[PDB]
Amino acid sequence: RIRRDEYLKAIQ
Amino acid sequence: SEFVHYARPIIILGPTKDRANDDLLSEFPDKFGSCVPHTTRPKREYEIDGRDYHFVSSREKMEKDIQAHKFIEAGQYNSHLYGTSVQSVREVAEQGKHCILDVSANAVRRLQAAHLHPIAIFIRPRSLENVLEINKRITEEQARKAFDRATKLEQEFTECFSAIVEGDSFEEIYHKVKRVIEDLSG
Repeated sequence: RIRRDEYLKAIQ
Repeated sequence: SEFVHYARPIIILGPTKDRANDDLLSEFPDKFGSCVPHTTRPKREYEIDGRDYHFVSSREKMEKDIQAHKFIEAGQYNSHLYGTSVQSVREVAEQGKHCILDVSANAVRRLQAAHLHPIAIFIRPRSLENVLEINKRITEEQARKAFDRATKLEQEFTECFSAIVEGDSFEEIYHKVKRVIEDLSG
């Protein structure tokens, strides 16, 4: 999860 | 199917949900796992395809897979597409680990429709001041925004949450979270 902040960031 | 049961993927929503997601994967690495998402961004040279992301060569094909309902949640950021696919949730769950998910509330039915019936937990703040209690690292403007978004989420999706979790502290929240998964584990 911490290596995918861009994903996490895209979902919001 | 009678003997062996697939681990139910997990979607935690609300204030502190990312702290709960971090904590659960840390406390039980052999019980909870993460699923690899797809992106159309080009990889950096230290990112590992198939493990950090699935890097999509043809960006045109990702939206073809998105319209084929191959993802449970897709999105864009800095001109690049991001998304959790259905196959990436099935791969964790078939290892019998609960897949820890950063999806919106809309991904619950698509997981259901895909028969990967998740445990959807909504952390529900009881006030603005209560958000300030269970998250002592936010400003009031972030808290008020946290409280309103939570209110709208319960209104629209209250019927799809397996449990609603309250507390006066994240410790209390995090305890009840862990126990919902115990009582819905299998």
